[PDB]
Amino acid sequence: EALFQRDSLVRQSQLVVDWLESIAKDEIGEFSDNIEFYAKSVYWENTLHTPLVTELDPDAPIRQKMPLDDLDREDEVRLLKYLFTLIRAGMTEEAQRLCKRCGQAWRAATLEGWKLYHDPNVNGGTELEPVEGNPYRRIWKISCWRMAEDELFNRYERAIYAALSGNLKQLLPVCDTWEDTVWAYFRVMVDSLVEQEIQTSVATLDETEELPRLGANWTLEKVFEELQATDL
Amino acid sequence: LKELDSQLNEPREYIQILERRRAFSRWLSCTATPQIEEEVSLTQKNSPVEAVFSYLTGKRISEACSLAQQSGDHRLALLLSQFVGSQSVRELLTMQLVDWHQLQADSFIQDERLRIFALLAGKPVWQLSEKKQI
Repeated sequence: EALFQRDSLVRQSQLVVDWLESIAKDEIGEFSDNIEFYAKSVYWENTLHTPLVTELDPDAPIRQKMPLDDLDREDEVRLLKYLFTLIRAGMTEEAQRLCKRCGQAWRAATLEGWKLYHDPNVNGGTELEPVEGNPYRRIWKISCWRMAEDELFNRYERAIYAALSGNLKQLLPVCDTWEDTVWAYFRVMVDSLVEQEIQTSVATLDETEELPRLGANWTLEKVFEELQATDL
Repeated sequence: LKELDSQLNEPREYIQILERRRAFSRWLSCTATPQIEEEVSLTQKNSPVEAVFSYLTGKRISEACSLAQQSGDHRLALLLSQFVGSQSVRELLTMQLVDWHQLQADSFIQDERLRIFALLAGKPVWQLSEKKQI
């Protein structure tokens, strides 16, 4: 909150993100409720119909080999694409509600961990009701980056995880537009700037960085050159 | 115990009570080191996660953090550094234990990490029905 008051670059860069998220929201329209899935009642209904999954958690597919059905994989891909579209439009609450209604408790918990820890008794500026957020922001970002880099998952889910952690993608970047690419670059630059500020202010721990992150942040000329090389 | 430089509030005793506790902890660590020096050699050839738990019992925070950081782990070294005995993390450890005890099946974690996670909640053999240290 103090950064966004003090720093005009961070604040104006977020206004560009909010603007690009508003465009993507206008394009989605009222159509969020007409998504017909083959599953009506339970996650991976067809795979469950065909017992072969020893664990109901999402780590079983990454631990074992092939153990899901085609209908379950299609439903998971559709859910990941819907979550990515919601995150690009700027409806985090709507995406969390959709995940909770579908039954993706792990996905909802991973998406709700994007906000940092803010205590109302310690921080006297933004005094609210209860303490929300996680204190291991760097650890959560490293875990999200590792999950996005790991294979044996959905192409849309990996891209959404990479965008939430602060990186780019390759499978979902082929059909991305110039505005979406610019918004992703601005979000990555804002995340890199926030990480650099947290590292310089001695906010995060020295052992919280499990994996190596890109400390170099792009500038206005770099973003312009990237947008040019993307869509002259 | 007697303090050297006097403070403003002389009605209570906060510096002497801390000095006595520090002296008692230093004496207990020196008394337990003769029985902890032999157990650290046999645990290094079995599981590397027990070294931090064995070194944390001798009032060694930095020595445990360095061993946790120089062994592949990263979250354990950042979690063991906040062993001051305050709140915040006390309820967070209990919440994490309650979430790992159910929800996502049973979550079979390591035996050495569970004790280190439960010791940061202010009660290792009291407020921990699942990961009891008894």
